[PDB]
Amino acid sequence: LRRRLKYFFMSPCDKFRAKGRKPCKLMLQVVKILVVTVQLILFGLSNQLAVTFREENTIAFRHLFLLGYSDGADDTFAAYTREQLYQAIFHAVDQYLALPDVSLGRYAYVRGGGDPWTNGSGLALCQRYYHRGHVDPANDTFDIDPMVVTDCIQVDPPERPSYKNLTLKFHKLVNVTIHFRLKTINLQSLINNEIPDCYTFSVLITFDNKAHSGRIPISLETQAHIQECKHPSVFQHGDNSFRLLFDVVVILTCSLSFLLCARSLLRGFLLQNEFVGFMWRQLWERLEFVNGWYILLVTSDVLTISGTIMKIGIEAKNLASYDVCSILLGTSTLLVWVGVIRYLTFFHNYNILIATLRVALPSVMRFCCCVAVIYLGYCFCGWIVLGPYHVKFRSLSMVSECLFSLINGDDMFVTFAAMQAQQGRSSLVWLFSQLYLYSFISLFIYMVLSLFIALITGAYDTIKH
Amino acid sequence: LRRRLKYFFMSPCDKFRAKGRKPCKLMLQVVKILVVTVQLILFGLSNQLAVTFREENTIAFRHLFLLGYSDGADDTFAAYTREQLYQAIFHAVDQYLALPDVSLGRYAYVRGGGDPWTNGSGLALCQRYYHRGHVDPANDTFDIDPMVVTDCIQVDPPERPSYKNLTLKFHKLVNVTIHFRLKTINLQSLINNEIPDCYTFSVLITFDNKAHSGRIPISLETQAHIQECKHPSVFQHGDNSFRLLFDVVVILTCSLSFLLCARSLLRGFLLQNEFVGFMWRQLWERLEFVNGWYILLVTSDVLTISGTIMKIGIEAKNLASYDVCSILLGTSTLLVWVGVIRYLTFFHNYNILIATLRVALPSVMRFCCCVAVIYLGYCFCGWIVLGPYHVKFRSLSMVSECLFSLINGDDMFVTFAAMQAQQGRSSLVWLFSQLYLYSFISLFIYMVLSLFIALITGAYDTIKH
Amino acid sequence: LRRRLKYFFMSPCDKFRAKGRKPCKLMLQVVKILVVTVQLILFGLSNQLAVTFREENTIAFRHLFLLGYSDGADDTFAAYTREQLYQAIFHAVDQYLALPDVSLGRYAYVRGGGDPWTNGSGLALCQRYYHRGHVDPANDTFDIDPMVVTDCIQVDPPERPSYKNLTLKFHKLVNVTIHFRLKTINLQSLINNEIPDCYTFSVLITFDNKAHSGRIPISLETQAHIQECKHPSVFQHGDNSFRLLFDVVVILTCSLSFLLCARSLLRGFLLQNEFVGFMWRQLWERLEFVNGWYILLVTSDVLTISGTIMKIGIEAKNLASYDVCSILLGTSTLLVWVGVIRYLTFFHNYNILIATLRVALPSVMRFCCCVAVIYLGYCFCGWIVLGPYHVKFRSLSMVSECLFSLINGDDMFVTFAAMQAQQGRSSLVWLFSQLYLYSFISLFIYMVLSLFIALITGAYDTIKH
Amino acid sequence: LRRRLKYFFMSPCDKFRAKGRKPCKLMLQVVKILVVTVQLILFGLSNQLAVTFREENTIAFRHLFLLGYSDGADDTFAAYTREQLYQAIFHAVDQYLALPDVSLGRYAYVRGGGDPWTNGSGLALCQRYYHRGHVDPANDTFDIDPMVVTDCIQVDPPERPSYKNLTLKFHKLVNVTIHFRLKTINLQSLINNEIPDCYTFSVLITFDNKAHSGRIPISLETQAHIQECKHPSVFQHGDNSFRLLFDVVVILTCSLSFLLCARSLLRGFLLQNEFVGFMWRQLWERLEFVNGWYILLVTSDVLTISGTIMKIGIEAKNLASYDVCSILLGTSTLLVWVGVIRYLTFFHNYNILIATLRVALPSVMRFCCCVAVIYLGYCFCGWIVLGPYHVKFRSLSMVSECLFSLINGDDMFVTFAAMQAQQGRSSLVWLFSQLYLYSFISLFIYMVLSLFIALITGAYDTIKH
Ligand SMILES: CN(C)S(=O)(=O)c1ccc(S(=O)(=O)Nc2cccc(Cl)c2N2CCCCC2)cc1
Ligand SMILES: CN(C)S(=O)(=O)c1ccc(S(=O)(=O)Nc2cccc(Cl)c2N2CCCCC2)cc1
Ligand SMILES: CN(C)S(=O)(=O)c1ccc(S(=O)(=O)Nc2cccc(Cl)c2N2CCCCC2)cc1
Ligand SMILES: CN(C)S(=O)(=O)c1ccc(S(=O)(=O)Nc2cccc(Cl)c2N2CCCCC2)cc1
Repeated sequence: LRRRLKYFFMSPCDKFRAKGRKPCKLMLQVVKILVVTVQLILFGLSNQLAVTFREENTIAFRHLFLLGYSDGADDTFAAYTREQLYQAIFHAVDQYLALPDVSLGRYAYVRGGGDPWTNGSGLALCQRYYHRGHVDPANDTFDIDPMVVTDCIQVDPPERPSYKNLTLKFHKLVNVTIHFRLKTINLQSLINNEIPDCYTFSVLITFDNKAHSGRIPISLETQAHIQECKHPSVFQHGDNSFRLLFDVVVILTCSLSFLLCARSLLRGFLLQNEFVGFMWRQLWERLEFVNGWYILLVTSDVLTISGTIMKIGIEAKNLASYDVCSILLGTSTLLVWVGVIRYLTFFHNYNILIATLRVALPSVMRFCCCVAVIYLGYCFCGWIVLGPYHVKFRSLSMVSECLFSLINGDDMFVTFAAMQAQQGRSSLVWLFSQLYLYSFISLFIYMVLSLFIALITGAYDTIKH
Repeated sequence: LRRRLKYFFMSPCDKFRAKGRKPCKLMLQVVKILVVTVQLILFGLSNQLAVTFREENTIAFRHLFLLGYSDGADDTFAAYTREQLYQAIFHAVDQYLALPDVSLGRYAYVRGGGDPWTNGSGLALCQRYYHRGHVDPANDTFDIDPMVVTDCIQVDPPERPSYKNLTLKFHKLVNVTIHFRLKTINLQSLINNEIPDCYTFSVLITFDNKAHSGRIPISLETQAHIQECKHPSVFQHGDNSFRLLFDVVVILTCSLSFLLCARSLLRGFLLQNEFVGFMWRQLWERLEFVNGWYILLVTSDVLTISGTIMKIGIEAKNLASYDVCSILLGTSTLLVWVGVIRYLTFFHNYNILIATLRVALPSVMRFCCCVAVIYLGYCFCGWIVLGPYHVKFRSLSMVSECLFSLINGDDMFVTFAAMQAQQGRSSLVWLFSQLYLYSFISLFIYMVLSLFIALITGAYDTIKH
Repeated sequence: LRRRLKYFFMSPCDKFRAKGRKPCKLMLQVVKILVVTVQLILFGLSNQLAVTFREENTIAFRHLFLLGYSDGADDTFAAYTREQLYQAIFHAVDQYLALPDVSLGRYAYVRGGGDPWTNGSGLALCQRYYHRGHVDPANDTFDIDPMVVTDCIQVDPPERPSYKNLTLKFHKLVNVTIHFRLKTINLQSLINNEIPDCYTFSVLITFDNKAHSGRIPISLETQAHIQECKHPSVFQHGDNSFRLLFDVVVILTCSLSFLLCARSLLRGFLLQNEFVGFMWRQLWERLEFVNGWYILLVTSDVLTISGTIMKIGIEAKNLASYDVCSILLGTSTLLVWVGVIRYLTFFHNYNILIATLRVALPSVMRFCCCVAVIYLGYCFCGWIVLGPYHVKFRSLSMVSECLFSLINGDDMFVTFAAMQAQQGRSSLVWLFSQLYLYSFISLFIYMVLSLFIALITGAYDTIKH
Repeated sequence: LRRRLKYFFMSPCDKFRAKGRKPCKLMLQVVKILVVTVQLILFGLSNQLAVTFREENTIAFRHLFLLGYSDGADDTFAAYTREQLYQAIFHAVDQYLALPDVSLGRYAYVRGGGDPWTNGSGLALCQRYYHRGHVDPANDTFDIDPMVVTDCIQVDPPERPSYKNLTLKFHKLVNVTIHFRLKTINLQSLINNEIPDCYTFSVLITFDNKAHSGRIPISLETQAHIQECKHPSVFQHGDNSFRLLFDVVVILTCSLSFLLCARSLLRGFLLQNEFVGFMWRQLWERLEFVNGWYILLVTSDVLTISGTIMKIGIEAKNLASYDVCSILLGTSTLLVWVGVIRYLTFFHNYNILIATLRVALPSVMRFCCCVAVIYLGYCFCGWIVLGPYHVKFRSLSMVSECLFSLINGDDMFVTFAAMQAQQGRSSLVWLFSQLYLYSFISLFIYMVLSLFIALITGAYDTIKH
C-alpha cells in the first residue's frame, strides 16, 4: 500500500527501473507533439488562403468604389462639401454598374432577395433622415421629430449578354448607405488542392452624418459568406486521402492519450478513496492526490479532437468556421507543447519555474486583489476623462492595453505628447492628464511592479533553499 | 477605556463578532463603488458628444477654409509665395461667403457685435504691420518703428432669402487674421435624449509672418460657446427623470457616507483628547490616532457631490463646464475605487503594498530631495540648449516628459537620432547632445533608479520579516 | 612537474617575473586587434560601394519602369482595373524601349541568350494562365484545368546608331511577368582606386494575380551579376600595392598567432597525458586541462585568414562574394576583440562576467530547457492563429522576433492595437489575441525573466563570496 | 590642530553652532542657483530667435528652389530622368531670378566676390565631369581619365529699379551645383528688444551623380553668416541696461564664489602640508584632504564667467557664437544645480546616491574595462557588416546609439524587421543579422546589465549597513 503509493508517485524513469515498463504514455505524448503541430500548420495553410481572399477582396472593393481612396486613410476619409458627397455616391453606383468590364476580378450580380433589395434590385441606395426637421440656427430654434424615415432607390444591374435624381436632404440627413452583393470564386484554393469555394460578399458603403458636424466619414465594410459551388469540375484534382488519413491519425492518437489519462485519473481516485478509508479506520490533500497535468492533458485532448472534427467538416465543405477551428487547434497545440514540462518536474533541477509558481501563486493572488481595485479605478478614470481627447483611451479595452503597456514602459512619451494639442485648448484637461500619467507611472512601475517581482523572487529564494 | 481602544481599532469582521454590528459603512462603500462609476459613465456619454461635436466641426472648418489642406499636416502648412498667400486668403473668404450652399452642415451667420467686427460685418480681414518699416538688406540698413498698425476689412454675409483689392505690405507684414463666427445646433445630442444645444464657433485663421523668414504658417483655431436654444421643440422627447433621480441617489449616498465618516473622525478626536488627558494625569502619535482613510473618503465624498451638482447644472442647461465636471467625477471615481484597500489593511496578507509604502516613504522622500536637484539641472540644460534643435525639447514640460520617458527606456534611439541632421551642421551641438544623453541615461537608469527600487524592496524586506 | 603545472597555469605577468619572458603572444594579440579592425574597415569601403550601387540601381529601375510609383509603398502598390494593368504593362515596355535617351544612367541592352528570351529578344512579356478555365460565379460552377500555360511576347531593343496587341485573359490569369537585362559599369568604384567592374542587372517585373481577388500587386526585383570588364583603361590608376601588402601582413600576423596557439594547445595535451599517466601509476578534468581561449583564438585566426583570402580574390576580380567576405571578416573582428578578456581573467577583479557566466551556465541551460517548450508552443500558436490577421505574426521568424521583443517590453501597445480592426470583424479572434498577448506577457516578463535574472545574480553572489 | 581638523571637516550647521558663522558660501550658492538659471533662460530667448530664423529660412529656400519639393522627404528626393534633372535645374535658376516679386521674405542679391562667382555674378551654375570618359557597357570597355573638370555658368541678377543652353554630359557627370548668396534682416529679433542683425545665407543646391546609378539625389544646404547692420534705426528702442546689469551681477556673484572656493582649497592645502609635516616628525590620503565639490564649483564658476563674457559679446554684436555660448551656459547651469548635493552629504540620510557611487565606482570601472572590449567588437562588426543593409547601422556613432538603445530594450522589433527585405535577397546577411542581434541582446540585457546593477546594489547594501 505504501509501496503502491511509491509506485504511483514514482517518476517515469524509476518506474521503468521498477517494473521494466516502457513509458507508452510518454511515447504517445512525444508523437502527439509532432502530429498536433503538423496538423496545425496544414490547417493554417487553408486558413491563410481564406483570410487572404476576404481581405484582398475588401481592399479591391475599397479602391473600386470609394472615390479618391488611397491605401491607408481608412479613417480620416470623409466628404466636406455637398458636391463631394454627391460625387462619391454617384461614383460608387457607376463603378457598381461598370464592374464586369473594369474590374480585375470576375464577379456576379445578386438580384434582390433580402432586406433592402426588391425583386430584381442589385444595389439599394437608401438615405435616412428625421421624419420632421426644422433646424434654424439663426433664430436658435428647431422643431424636430427624431423618427428616422428611410428612402431607398433600387438599381438593377445592366442586362448584357434614375439614381442620379437623388435629393439628399442635408439639413436633417442621418446617413446614406449603399447595399449590394457580389459572388466570386476563390480560385487561389487550388494550389492547396482543395477545390475552389463560392463566396458571396455583402458590401455596405456608409455615408455617416450622425454627428451633424459638417464632416461625413465614408467607410466600406464587407461580410463574406462561404458555401460550396454547384457541381464543380477540376481536371485531375485527385483526393485528399492524405489529409483525411492524417486527421484520423491525429484523432486516434489523441483518443489513446485521453483514454490513458482518464484511466490514470480514475486509478488515482480509487487510491485516494482507499487511503481516506485507511485514515478513517485509524479536505485539501485528497485533491492533492490528483494529477493536474492529466487534467491539462485531457483538456488538450478534447480541444484537439474538437478542432480536428471541425477541420474535417471544413474540408468536407459543411462547416465554414475557420476562426473557431484555428482557435481550437492553436490552443490545443499550445497546451500540448506546455504538457512536456510534466516530465521535467521530477528532476528537481529543471522545474524551478513550476516550483516557484506553485509557491508564489497565493501571495500574487492577494497582491493582485489589491492592485486590481487600484488598476480598475485608474482605468475608469482614464477612459471617461481622457477618452474624448486621447487616441489611446477611446474604449475600455484600449485603456487597459495602454495602461498595461505603460506599466512595462512602452509608448510613454507618445502617451504624454498626445495632449500637447490640448495644452493650449482645455489646459485643465491637459494638466489633469499630466498628473494622471505621472501618478500612474510612478505608482505602478516603481512601487507595485517592484513588489510583484519581489514576491516572485522571494518564492524562488524559498524554493532554492 | 483600553477595551474602548480595542473596539475603536478593531477590524470590521471582529467588530461584527464583538457587537453583532452590521458594517453599514462597508455596505455604503460597496454600493458607492457602483453608483459613482455608473454616474461617471453616464456623464461620459454627454461629455463625448460635446467634445466630438467641437472637434469634428473644427476639422470641417479646416477642410472648408484652408486651401489645399489635407488631414495631418496641421503644422508644416504654410505659404511660401505671395500668390500662395493671396490665394489662401481669398479662398478662405470665398468659402465663408459660399458656406450655406456648399457645406454639409447647417450654419448661421453672426453679424458684428464684438472686437474686430463692425455693425453688419460677419468676417473681419485684418492685416497688421509695423507703423514705419524701411527694410533694405542691400545697404544693410533699416529705419523701423515697431508699432503695430492694424488694417481691417469688413465683409458682410450675402443677403439671400472689395476684399479682393487687398494690398498686403509684405516687407513689414506682421500677421494677417480672419475672424468670423458661425452658429450651429448639436443635433447629435438627441440619441442621448438630452435636447440639442445651440453652439457658436468663433473661427480664427492666422497667417503668421512674425518670423519674417519667407515662410508664413497658416493655422485655424476655434472657440466654442454653448448655450441653450430659444423655445426648442422635440416631438415626444420625454423627461430625464431617471437621470435626475440617479443623480439625487448618488448625492444621498455620498452624503450618508460623508456624515458617517465625519462622525467617526470626531469620535476619534474625542478619544484622542481623553487619552492625552489620561497621560497628562499620569506630538506625533495623537495625529496617528486619526484615520487617513476617512480623510480620503470625505475628500472623495465632497468631490462626488460637487461633480454631481455641476452635472445637474449641465443637464439643466445653466453651467457648461464639461471638463471641470469630468475631472471632478473621474477623480472621485478613482478615489472611491482606491478606498476599498481600507478593508484589506486588517488582513496583514493583503496590505503588502500599503505597509511597504508606509515604511518606504521617508527614505524615498530624501532620495527624491537629491534626485530632484539633479533632474532639474538636467531639465533646464536640455531645454535651453537642445530646444531649438530637438523636437522633444521645445518646452519645459516636454523636456520633463522626454527625460521621464528616457529613465524608463522609452524612445531612446529616436531621441538620439533627432540630431543626426545636426551632426553635419552644428557639430558642436550634436556632440553636446551625445554627451548629455549618454550621461543622463547612464546616471539615471543605472545608478538612481536602481537605488530607488532598492529602497522600496528593502522596505518590503523589513515588512515581510 | 608541479612547478611545471605552476608555470603552465601562471598569468603572463608572473610568467615574465619567473623567466623574464616577454609575452610575444600578448604583443601579437595587441597588434592583431589593430590590424584586423583596420582590414575590416578597408574592406567595408568596397562592400559599401557595391551594395550602394545595387540598391540605387534597383530604386532607379522602380521609378523608371513602375507607373505612378513613389518612394515608400513598395508594398500596397497594385492595379485594380484592367486599364490600370494595361497602362502599367505598356508603360514598363515603353520605358524599356526609351531608356537610352531618358535615363540618367548609361545602360546597355542584352540580346536573348537565356530562359525567356529568344535570339535577339531583349524583353520578354509573358502572361501565364490556366490551360482551361470556365469561371462562372452566376451559376456557381467552374470547369477548370489548372495547368499553367505560358504565352511570351519578345521585344527587340531599337536598332539606333506588336506588344500593344496583348490580350490578357483576365478571368484565368495567373501572373504577367516582364524579363529583361541591363549592363552598366560601377563608376563609383573609382574614388576608392579599385577600377570599375561591369554589372548585369536582371530585372523582373511581376503582375501577380495568384489570389484572384481583383487586386494585382506589382513588384520589381533585380539580380546583379558582377564580372570584370574587358581590357579597361584608367588614366594613371596605379597599383593597390598598399592594400595587397596589408592583406599579406594581416595573413602573416594571424598565421603566427595560429602557430603559437596550436603549439600551446599541443603542449597542454602532452602535459595532460603525462599527468594522467602519473595518476594511473599512483574524465571531466582532462578536458579542463585545455584552454578554451586558444580554441577561440584559432577559430578567429582561421576566420581571418579565410576572409583575407576571399578579399584578395575580390580585389583580384575573381570571386565576387562581398556578403561572405564581410561575414567572415566581421565575425573574426568580433572574436578578436572578445579575445582580450583572456588577459583579464587572471586578475580576479576584472573577470566578474566570465566567472559569473561559468557558474551560471548549467542552471540557465536547464531553465531554458523548460522555457524553450513554453516559448515554442506560444510561437506556433501565435503564428498559425494570428498570422492572417496580425502584421507582426506573418512568418515564424517574425513571430519569434515579436515575442522576443515583447519579453523585453517593446512594441507592446502596437502589438495590442494591431487587432482593433478585428475587434469588430472576427471578434472571437480579437478576444483570443487579447488573452494570448496578456498571458504571454505576464508569464514571460514577470515569472520567467525574473527567475532567469535571479539565477544569474545568484551565481554572481556565489562568485563574489 | 585636531580641533582645527574638526572645524575644517565640520558641516555648515555645526560650523554655525561652533563659531556663530553665517554660511556666506551657502548664501552665495543659493543666490547663484537662481541667477545662473535666469541668465540661461534669458540667453535661450535670443538663441531660439537665431536658430529659428536660420531653420525657417532654409525651409523657405527648399520650398522656393526645389521643384516638386514637399515637407518631409529631405532624403528620397531625386531625379530619375534627364528631363526631370533639366527641369529641376532650370526651375532653381528661374526662382532665383524671380525671388524679389514672388517670395514672402525680402532678400538682397550679392554680386560675386568669392570662389565660384565672377564679378557681377550672383548665381554660379557649375557642372563637374571626368576629364575624359568613354563608358561603353555594350563592349564591356571604358577608357576613363578620372580628373574632374569644372564648367561654371555665371548668372547676373536682373537689373531692375544663356543658362538654358546647358549641356549636361550625362555619361561622365559627377555633380551639378548651384551657388548663390542672399542677404536678409532678422526682424524677429525685435520683440526681444535687441535690434535686428543682418544675415547672409550662402545657398548650395547639389545634384549628386557620384554613384552613377541612374538616380541623382537633390539637396539644399545653407550657411548663415551673422553680422551687424550699418547704422540701423529703431524708433524708441531704448537700452538693454537691465540685461547688461544682470550679466554683471552674474559675473560678480560667480567671481565671489570662485574666490571663496579657491581660498578654501588653499587653506586645505596648507593644512594638509602641516599634517604631513606632523607625520614626518612622528600618498592617497593627502589628495583626500582636498574637496572635490570645490573643484566642481570652480569649474562651474569659470564656465559661467566664460559664458557670460561670450553672451555680452553676442549682445554687443561682436561675437556671434550662439552654440558655444549656449553650451557653456547650459553646462554651468547643470553643474550649479548639481553642486547643492554638497550640503546633503553631511546628513548621512540624504547622500545615499553619493556614498553608493563612491563605493561602487572602482568595480564598475573594471566591469566596464571588460564590457568595453565586448561592446567595441560588437560595434565594429555591426557597423561594417550590417551598415550597407540596415538603416540604423550606417555610421559608427549610429551603431553605438542603436546598440545602447537595444541594451535598454528600445526599438528591438524595428531593428529586427529592418532586414525582412533582405531575408529574400542576401539571405546569408539576413541570417547573420538574426544571430548577431539575438546574441547581443541576450548577452548584454541578461548577463552584463544584470551584473552591473548587481554591483551597484551590492555597494548600496555595503553602505546601508
Ligand atoms: C503588471 N504588473 C505585474 S503589476 O503592476 O504589479 C499588476 C498590475 C495589475 C494587476 S491586476 O490585479 O489588476 N490584474 C491584471 C490586470 C490587467 C492585466 C493583467 Cl496581465 C493583470 N494580471 C496581473 C498578473 C497576474 C494575472 C492578472 C496586478 C499586478
Ligand atoms: C524615475 N525614478 C523613480 S528615479 O530615477 O529614481 C527619480 C527621478 C526623479 C525624481 S524627482 O525628485 O526629480 N521627482 C520627480 C520628477 C519628475 C517626475 C516624477 Cl514621477 C518625479 N517623482 C519620482 C517618484 C516620486 C514622486 C516624484 C526622483 C526619482
Ligand atoms: C528572454 N529571457 C531571458 S526569458 O524569458 O527568461 C527566456 C526566453 C526564451 C528562452 S528559450 O529556451 O526558448 N531560448 C531562446 C529563444 C529565443 C531567443 C533566445 Cl535569445 C533564446 N535564448 C535565451 C537566452 C539563452 C540562449 C537562448 C529562454 C529564456
Ligand atoms: C549599459 N549597461 C550599464 S552595460 O550593459 O552593463 C555596459 C555597456 C557598455 C559598457 S562600456 O564599457 O563599453 N562603456 C560605455 C559604452 C557606451 C555607452 C556607455 Cl553609457 C558606456 N558606459 C557604461 C556606464 C559607465 C560609463 C561608460 C559598460 C557597461
